[PDB]
Amino acid sequence: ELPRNLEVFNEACGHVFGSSFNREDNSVISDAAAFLFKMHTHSLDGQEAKVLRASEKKRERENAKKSRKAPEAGMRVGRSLILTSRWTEYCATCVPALGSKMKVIKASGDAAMIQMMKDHNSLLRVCVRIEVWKARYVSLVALDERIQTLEDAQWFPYLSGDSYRACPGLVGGYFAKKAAAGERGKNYKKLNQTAIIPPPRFLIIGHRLQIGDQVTLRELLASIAWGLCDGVLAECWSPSQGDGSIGVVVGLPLQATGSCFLVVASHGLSAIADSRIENLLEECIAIQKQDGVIKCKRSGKSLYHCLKETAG
Amino acid sequence: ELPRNLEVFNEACGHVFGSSFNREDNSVISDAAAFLFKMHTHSLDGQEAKVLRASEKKRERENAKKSRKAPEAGMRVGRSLILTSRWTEYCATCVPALGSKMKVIKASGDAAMIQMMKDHNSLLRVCVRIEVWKARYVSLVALDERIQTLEDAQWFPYLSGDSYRACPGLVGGYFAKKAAAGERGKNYKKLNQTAIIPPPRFLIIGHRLQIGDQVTLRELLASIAWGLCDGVLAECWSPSQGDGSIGVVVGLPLQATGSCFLVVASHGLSAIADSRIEGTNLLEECIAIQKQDGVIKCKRSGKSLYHCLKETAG
Amino acid sequence: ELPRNLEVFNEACGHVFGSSFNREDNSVISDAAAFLFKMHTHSLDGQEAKVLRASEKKRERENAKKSRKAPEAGMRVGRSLILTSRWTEYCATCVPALGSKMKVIKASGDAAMIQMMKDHNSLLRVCVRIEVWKARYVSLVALDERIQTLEDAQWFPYLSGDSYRACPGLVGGYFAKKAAAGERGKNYKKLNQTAIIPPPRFLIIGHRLQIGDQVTLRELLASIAWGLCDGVLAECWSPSQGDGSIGVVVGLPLQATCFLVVASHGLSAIADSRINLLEECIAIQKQDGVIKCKRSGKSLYHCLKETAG
Amino acid sequence: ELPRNLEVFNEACGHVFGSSFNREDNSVISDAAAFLFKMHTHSLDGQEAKVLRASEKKRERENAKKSRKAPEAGMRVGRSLILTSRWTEYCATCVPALGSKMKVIKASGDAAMIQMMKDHNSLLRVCVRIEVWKARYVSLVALDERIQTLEDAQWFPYLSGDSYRACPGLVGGYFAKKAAAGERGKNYKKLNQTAIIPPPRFLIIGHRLQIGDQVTLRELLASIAWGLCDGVLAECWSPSQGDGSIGVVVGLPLQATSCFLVVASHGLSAIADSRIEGTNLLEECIAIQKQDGVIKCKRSGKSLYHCLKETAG
Amino acid sequence: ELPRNLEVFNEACGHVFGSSFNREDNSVISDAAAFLFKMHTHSLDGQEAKVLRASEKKRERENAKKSRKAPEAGMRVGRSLILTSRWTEYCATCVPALGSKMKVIKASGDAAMIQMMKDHNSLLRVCVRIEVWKARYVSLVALDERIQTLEDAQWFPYLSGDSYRACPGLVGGYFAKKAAAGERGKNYKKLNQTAIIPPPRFLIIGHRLQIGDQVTLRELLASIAWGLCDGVLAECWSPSQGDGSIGVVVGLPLQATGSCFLVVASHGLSAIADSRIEGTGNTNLLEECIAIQKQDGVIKCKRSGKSLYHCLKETA
Amino acid sequence: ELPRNLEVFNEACGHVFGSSFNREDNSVISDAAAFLFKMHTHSLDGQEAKVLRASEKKRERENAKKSRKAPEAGMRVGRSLILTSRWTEYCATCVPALGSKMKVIKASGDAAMIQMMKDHNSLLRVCVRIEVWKARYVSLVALDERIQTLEDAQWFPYLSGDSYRACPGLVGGYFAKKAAAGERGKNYKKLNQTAIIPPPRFLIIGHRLQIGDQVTLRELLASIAWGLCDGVLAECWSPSQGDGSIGVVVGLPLQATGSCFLVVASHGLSAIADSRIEGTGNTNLLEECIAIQKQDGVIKCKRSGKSLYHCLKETAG
RNA sequence: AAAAAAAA
RNA sequence: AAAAAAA
RNA sequence: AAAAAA
RNA sequence: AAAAAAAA
RNA sequence: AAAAAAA
RNA sequence: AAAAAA
Repeated sequence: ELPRNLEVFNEACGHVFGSSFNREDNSVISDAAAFLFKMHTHSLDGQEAKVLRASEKKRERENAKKSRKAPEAGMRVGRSLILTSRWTEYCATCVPALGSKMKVIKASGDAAMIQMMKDHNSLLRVCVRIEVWKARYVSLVALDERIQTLEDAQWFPYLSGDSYRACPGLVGGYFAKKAAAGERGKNYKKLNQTAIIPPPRFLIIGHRLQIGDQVTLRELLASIAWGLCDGVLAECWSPSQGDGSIGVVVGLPLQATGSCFLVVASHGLSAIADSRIENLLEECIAIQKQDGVIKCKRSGKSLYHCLKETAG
Repeated sequence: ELPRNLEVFNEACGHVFGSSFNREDNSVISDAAAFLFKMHTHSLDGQEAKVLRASEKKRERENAKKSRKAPEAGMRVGRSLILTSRWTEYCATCVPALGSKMKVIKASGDAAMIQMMKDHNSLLRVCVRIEVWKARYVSLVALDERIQTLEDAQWFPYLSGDSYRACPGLVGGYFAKKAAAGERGKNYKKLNQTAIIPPPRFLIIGHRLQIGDQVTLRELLASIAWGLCDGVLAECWSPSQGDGSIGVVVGLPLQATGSCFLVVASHGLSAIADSRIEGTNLLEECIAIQKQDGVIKCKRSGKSLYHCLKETAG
Repeated sequence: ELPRNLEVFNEACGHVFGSSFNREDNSVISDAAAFLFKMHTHSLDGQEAKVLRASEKKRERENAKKSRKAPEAGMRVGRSLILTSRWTEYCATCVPALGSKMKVIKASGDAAMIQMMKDHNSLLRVCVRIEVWKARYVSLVALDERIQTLEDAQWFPYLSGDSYRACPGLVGGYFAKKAAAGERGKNYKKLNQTAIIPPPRFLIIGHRLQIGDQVTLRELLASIAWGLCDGVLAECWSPSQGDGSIGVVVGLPLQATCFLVVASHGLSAIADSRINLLEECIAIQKQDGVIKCKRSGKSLYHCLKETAG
Repeated sequence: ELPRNLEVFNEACGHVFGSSFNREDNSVISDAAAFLFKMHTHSLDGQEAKVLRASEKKRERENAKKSRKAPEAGMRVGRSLILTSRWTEYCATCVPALGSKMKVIKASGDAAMIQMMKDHNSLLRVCVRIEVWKARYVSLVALDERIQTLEDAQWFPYLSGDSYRACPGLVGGYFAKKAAAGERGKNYKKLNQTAIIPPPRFLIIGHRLQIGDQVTLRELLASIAWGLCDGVLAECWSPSQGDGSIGVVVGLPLQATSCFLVVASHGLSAIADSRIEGTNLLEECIAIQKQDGVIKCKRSGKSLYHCLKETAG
Repeated sequence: ELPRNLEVFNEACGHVFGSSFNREDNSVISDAAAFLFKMHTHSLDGQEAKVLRASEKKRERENAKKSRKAPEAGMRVGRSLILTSRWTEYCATCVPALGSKMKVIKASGDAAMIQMMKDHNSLLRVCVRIEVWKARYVSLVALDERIQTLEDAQWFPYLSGDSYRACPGLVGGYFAKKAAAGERGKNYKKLNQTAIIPPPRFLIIGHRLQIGDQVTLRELLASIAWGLCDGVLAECWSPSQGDGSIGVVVGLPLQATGSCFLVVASHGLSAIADSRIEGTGNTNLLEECIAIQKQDGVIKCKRSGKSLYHCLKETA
Repeated sequence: ELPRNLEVFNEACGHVFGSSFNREDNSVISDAAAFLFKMHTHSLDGQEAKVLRASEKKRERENAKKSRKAPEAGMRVGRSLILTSRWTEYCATCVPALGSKMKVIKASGDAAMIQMMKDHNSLLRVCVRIEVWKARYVSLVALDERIQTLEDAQWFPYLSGDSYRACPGLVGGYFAKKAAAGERGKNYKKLNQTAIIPPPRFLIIGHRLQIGDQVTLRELLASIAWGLCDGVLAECWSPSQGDGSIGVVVGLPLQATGSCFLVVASHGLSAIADSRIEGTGNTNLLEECIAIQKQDGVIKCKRSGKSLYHCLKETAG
């Protein structure tokens, strides 16, 4: 009785990869989601060409991609995924045609086309959620070449335009910089670099990440934070008997998705730019435990650096 | 014996919502006020299209709105409001035609048309006041996405153009920023983010917020402030016996709006940013609360009302 | 008896308001000056539309004003100013046509038209001076919502562009800000925010403000300063016998532009040798002589508010 | 008895002002020097228009000056200076023609013309020195609106380009700023902002300012400093018996116009000042050389202008 | 059994330098590598002229270079290298024609030309690795004139345009400054001033720099650092018995590339622009350490604070 | 016996000045060198004007110079230098024509002209070395008004464009400021303010400065430093027996050039902008030392913390 | 502290 | 409190 | 000291 | 930590 | 590690 | 003083 959102993704994965798609390995699920996302975005070889307003270089690249041979059944996409003959039929029948707009489909009134468009949008959202989680997981041990300063580190992950479009609440990069550094409409969403995302093996089955489920330290760290978040977050994971690279979640930080500490001048008071700093290493984070909420002092070192130092 | 301003609002609400309109619920009154504001602004489906100078996208949107089916009797507007069959008549007779200007109505000399225009203006003012109070109430627990820095929070609330037009002194957002960041005429009003707006249940009956009236903490906080104001304002409320989410107002802050203590440099004298400060612990600042006995100075807390509510939630 | 400017203003006000113009009330004089400035600036209804380079939004307003009926005889102006039946003739005769420029009139060579343009310019200057004085007077007991910081106060008063053009040195506002920001030439005049302006009842008569004149505190303060100026300027006033309402002037401020100590002979420089701001003093020139009065450190408006409480 | 410069100045002023020229009033001498500078600079009405490379706006003013009638005999100059009927003859005879250059005169070989040009140059130098002294004297009790920051005060006084040309090392202003910012050759001179300049009544006589001279406090301060200088320099004066108005000079400041920098070299660190290394500014001292000897007087930390203002209040 | 990359370089060096190319001297290998780099980039006299968009001065220089007599067999290039007569044939057959782009070669489908272009590009990469190592080795005792402040010292090595084209990750200078001070594509590589480059006598045989091989202190320091890096890196070397200017590598620094000390704000915490300096107020920079990978394991060694250039000078 | 440069310089000076040219007086050699540098740059009267891209005022100046009669035979130069009647022949022969460029001469292929141009370039280098040495010697007892702050003293000496073209590594001033500010190619040379330049009586002879040479304090200091350089360098001298005016050199400072104290960040460390000042907070510069190399060895001598001009002023009082 | 490039 | 008046 | 010279 | 709209 | 690509 | 002139 899973939601249609995850049912669509499971059906797509089964149809495109057959039995080679393991629903337990996070790398396998992430690779499958990435391939499905690039298929639904008309980015694979032999797919439609993006030549609406393409420049000379972009036009030539799109022409080469369209002319390039499309993937064939038996091709290796990743490390444990093999395409099936049904992938072509799934692409032809499920992937909406390039440039399709939901308004036109709704006006046409075709129930099948509307359902296909809705499923495509849901699949894009799920794929980009998984891809953001995988970007966090990757950055935990191998940062990007662009991240040099806090001005750069404020916009992670550096995903492509389609990734920003699908889940602009979570995605960042260049397009999030463009949006934030510009006019903001009523439907403008803020970049939640630390919004919770269950691990893909949990996501594709709809499980809600919670206390008491078996996961790895890297899994939880790439779930609730990313490479450059503070190291205190590691306290949300506890190794089990014998460790073995598998433990259990002991809590989840509060105030994860949002934050605000401004106090405007009012009734003769003075405005405060930050209630906290109004000691820096003495800051604490609230963790929700089975017993209740507790305060844990920060460590002052990034999760990336802390993991590097604790590697050995 | 209510003023015509509130009488018009009550009559319109009754006509448009039958008995489904509850006058004791703040949320229901806010929903009714918003619906009336959008109806009188020609924003509902099937109403006149705003195509005087609309751009391509705006022209298309207005045409679609005009072609869209208008609301029908029995439609659910919110959670506890149901439109009546009489609503169409009120929309046809009490809503001024699109583009109507009070100057032309007054020149015509039609008493009925002049009265209709005045009633429409008063209804717009009341609805915008209710809208501002509701925005304050919502912001108490859910801050706006666009509020990231003090620069952004200085223009709260972010309401539409009609909202600023009706009550420029209470409405912020883009239009208040445009007005302040530009030429200011004699008839220029300064945004009062802390203007005391009684809860809609009190506003629609003419009751003036004061000491000794039963309200909720969120109600008082929204009426006298919004989410990002300092938490010391919570001192203005006091729970009654048994709490029960209902208490009583024990005071109202002073200096809610307005004087200037600047001293410009002249005749060799140096400029002074503040006459009082002349002579940087910001947490030692105090607010003047007008209690039943008298004015009392209460130290500031340093945490905004939103953060204080979040921390004290549980 | 009177210079050309004051005589022209007196003639204009007498012609336009008849006997309803009181020559001893500052408020009435200010209202008459404002109305005359509006008439001479083509700001009244039924006058020529300003369309030379106006934007369509401005052209709409200009056409609306042109189509609107002109003021009728007997119309109430301000409080106690009533238009005479002959105001239209004065408007048609003494008001140069829209767009008139002194160069074109001089090229024409008509002495009468040149004198008319000179009278128009003098009337504009006098009316703008009266407007500046009235703005100072209003600011004394009415804070400007626009002025919220020292930067805002630096450009007081905020008058129309015509006011700046007539009196660039006495009018601040947006156009003074633009002139200061933009390129500066010989004709650039800095905003003299504290230039002494005699009260309207004195300005029209040609009596320069001095010591001993029987003036009210508020009008004197408006003459020498405005609301946000330091309260110590109140020392320039003294109540007359029996208090009442009108006092006497005992002195005037000595405007000045410095406690610097330049580095020399190995000595380091000093930005301000006295450095407390409250220890500052102002030189008030009285009949006996100049005396240094310690600054009150409080705004003049707030001093007036406290003394009236 | 007198050098060529002072004799030339005395002759010129006597010829131009007759007996109305007082030889013991600093203000009168300053006004006469200013008028002579204007005359020899062709700055008076009816003199040659400066059009060599003038802009049309400047050519308009030059033409207006040329057309304007020249000053008449008996005209009141300053306060107590009256032009003589023979001033026109002196202006025609002793003022070199506009554009005159020493190279051309030397090429001509006329000894009289060479002497005339030399006297003109000396008169210009003397007049500009007197003008600088008068500017210092005025700044003592009259603040300049232009000066608002130490950068502005770094170029006091603000005199004309002719003044800078006559005495580049004593005149500041726009042209001194141009020279400092611009190229600096072997001929470049720095602005000696506090150079000792004897009062005009002494300068024309040739009496070098020294200890014991009966001078007024204001005029002495102008001689050794100007308005914005520190008040400690007032120690260089002493009221005479019975106070009155004229006192005596007891000493003179030292270092009125060295460098203690030590640049980095051979792995050492640069030093901004050898003395300071080891910082309260008010602790500084100035070496006043007196008749008995040099004494270090603690700085007052206050402006000379405001010291006079407070002692006058 | 060397990779194609190093086999191409060995073949080219042999063909162009006969027996005079000694494969055990770092100076000789570096000189031959620079000569081959300037031959394959068409910079020698008598080669094609770079006149696609050349300015007047550049056009004149290229015309003069083209007109200038080309080197002749037996010419001395360096100190211990002499050209052979075959060099003309090699330059004629192996050097891709001026302006030749890999895309056109691949499109033409000619296997020989594709292999030639691949060989030329791999040779450029090897020669530029050699050139960067030589720049480090030189800069241990004779700093560049352009290096004055950390802003200037941050873009070492200052190598020409083709040097940056071949190896963006290691080569710096004007083009690295340009690339970093501009838009950063996805295929953007960060300048790794302390990337580990084996000495050329090791690079042209595939040996990987590790613990327990004999090198010279300057060799090790210019392999893993340069003149203005901190002096503590000398701890990676240990002299052998009798010194003799030949010792051994006793470690290699950790965290050579990819060091990031930021901590972004999150979950109600304040962002930190640098983990180290923040602390509480104790800004002792001389108390920091570097992690060295010894045979036993990782150890932390306190920094010395004096650049390698200055330390080598003082200990000379 | 002597390299090409010094031989050329001696030959040219002997030709121009006859026997009035003293070979052992530094001031005389410096004056003759300055005059020769003026002659070979076409800066003397009666020589070709520089009008290639000259501004109108520059064109007028050059035309006035050209119209001005050239110096006559026997004309005095400096103090004890007198021109010979053969100076015109040398000026006409050995002075390359204005605008001469080595590339054109090489294209001509004339060995005589090529050698003439090479000798001219070497003469310019020697004359500019002597010019910089004399500028230092002047700054030891006569401070410059143009130098007021360390930013101003950072560009000493202020010499004309030719003095920069001939010796970029020693000659500072406006052109060095321009070169440092502008683009820096591979040929860029940094202003070695305290390079070692043997005195003219030694430079023309070619005897490199070393320990044991009999030299006066002032000329030694102008050799290894200038007026505003720290006084500790005076330790490189010692009065000879019986005091007198000439002593001996006991050593020379080390780190004369190429001093860099930066330490870039690396391997997780924090960058430094200067090794010296960092320490722990104590910025006492008076505790710094300079390494003076002597015959016995290198000794670290504590800095005096006072300018050489000031040290010489005090020792002379 | 060798040669070849090469004016505000 | 009366008057005026959109991305 | 002298010689240049908005 | 939902429905609507929508590239260098 | 594979791909693309000068003042 | 006079002349310019959102």
